[PDB]
Amino acid sequence: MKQYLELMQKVLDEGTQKNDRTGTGTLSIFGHQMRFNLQDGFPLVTTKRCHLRSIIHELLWFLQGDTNIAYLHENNVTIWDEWADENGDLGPVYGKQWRAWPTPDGRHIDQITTVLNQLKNDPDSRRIIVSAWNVGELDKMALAPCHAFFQFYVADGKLSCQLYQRSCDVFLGLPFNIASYALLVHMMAQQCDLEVGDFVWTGGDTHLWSNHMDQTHLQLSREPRPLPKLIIKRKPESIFDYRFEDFEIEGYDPHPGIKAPV
Amino acid sequence: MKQYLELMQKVLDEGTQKNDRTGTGTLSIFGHQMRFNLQDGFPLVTTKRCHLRSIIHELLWFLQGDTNIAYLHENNVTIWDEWADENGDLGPVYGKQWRAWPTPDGRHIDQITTVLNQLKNDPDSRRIIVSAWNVGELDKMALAPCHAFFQFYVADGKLSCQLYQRSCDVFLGLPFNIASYALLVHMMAQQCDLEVGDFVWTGGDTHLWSNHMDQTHLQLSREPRPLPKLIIKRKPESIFDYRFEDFEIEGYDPHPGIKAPV
Repeated sequence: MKQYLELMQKVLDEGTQKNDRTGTGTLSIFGHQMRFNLQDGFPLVTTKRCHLRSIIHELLWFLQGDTNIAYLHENNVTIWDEWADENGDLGPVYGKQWRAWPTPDGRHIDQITTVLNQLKNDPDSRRIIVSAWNVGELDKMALAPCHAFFQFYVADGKLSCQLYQRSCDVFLGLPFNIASYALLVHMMAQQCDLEVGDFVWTGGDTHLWSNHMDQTHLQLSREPRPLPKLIIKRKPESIFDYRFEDFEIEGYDPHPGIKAPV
Repeated sequence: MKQYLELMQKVLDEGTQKNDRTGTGTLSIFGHQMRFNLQDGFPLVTTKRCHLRSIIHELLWFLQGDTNIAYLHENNVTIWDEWADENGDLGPVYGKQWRAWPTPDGRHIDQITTVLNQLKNDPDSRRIIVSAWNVGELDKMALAPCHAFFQFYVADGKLSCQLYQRSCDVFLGLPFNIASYALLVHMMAQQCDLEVGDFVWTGGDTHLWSNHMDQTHLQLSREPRPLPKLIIKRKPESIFDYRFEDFEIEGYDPHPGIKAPV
């Protein structure tokens, strides 16, 4: 997408060379923002072929409050494999915080149900927020959340959402994160009888791995294609009742995929 | 400042009517970002006279971990008076979360000393983060945190910071919030022997109250002046040992102050 390629170019243009614990190195910039009008089309990168299959499963998994990878395995989704422990556990990552954030006094907050109630009953609220950044449980997580928290907004019947992504792998991670949150907005909008508005992406430490430069220059040589259309085939009774098969994308016409190394 | 006035004009151009708790109405947009290179000058609005006085005390107060307004009263700062209960308490807002985030198992995390330790000993960390958004204690707070989450970043010996602000009163609140976090960056930079980098302001629901229109237009009719320079006149031996009198603004020649109703 134009905005996505613009960020890619920006990391090239003004990134600082850094090291990582792994000793691979990054070009990094700090702070960026992009806006995707979801009525323009579903924001799935076209300058390399991306696949929605794992994205959809991961989101459904988040929404169930699951942090064991068993479900992902049921559907051959291997994106979390290197981070899971022997039992398939990741600790209290995303889904657990979204659905059962533990209070200091032994209660649990379902932020997803909270936000639905807010979007329906108090759509003007300036505090419709989900946070995975549970400071008191970070040391229990396989990895501290990268997509750390997000805020919803309603105006003129349209639902928007802004994500703060504290750390972003531009090449591999971001196309996945963008489509994930766009899908969530569509589902939230459908459950609240709202139109889809904007997905706003905000980045903190935003980088390209030094081993993705070859791929990045290829992808930057390509002109974005028009975006596809997302179809949701059914209206489930709740945000927790979507199924993989409920989603179809139509008109997706990307440039060939670009494989990275690891 | 140029970016600040651009934002005012953006809200006039693109803002939609969005009611509120009080029924005054706002013109609102969702998602905005500004970058202030702190090397260029201290980002204190010059198109109306602003004053650091309440800003400094509030920030020293946050850094102390205090959520009772007694300190602010002792220093003739009234900005929190409408929100505090009879005992002067605001509940576990900013200061408590910054200095003593309660974990579910009885510990407290000092996010400020954590960030200090990271900036000094692990400056390339991609999670140098402070969160006020403690989902589990929102029900105890006088108000949900507005400046909810901030992240630091270090490149080439320079300290940057990005704030996420879920809700922003552009005319009254925003100049205050920008200078607040810019001050914090300068303090952290001094304590970590780093140069100041960028302050990145990111907004969620970013609005002008409808009864701020005449004020906004007055201000927009004025040409911004060169940025002032922050003079810190003493280097404390910890981030917690600043004093109100340590800070001076130099070369600040604003347009007249503009009074606006709450």
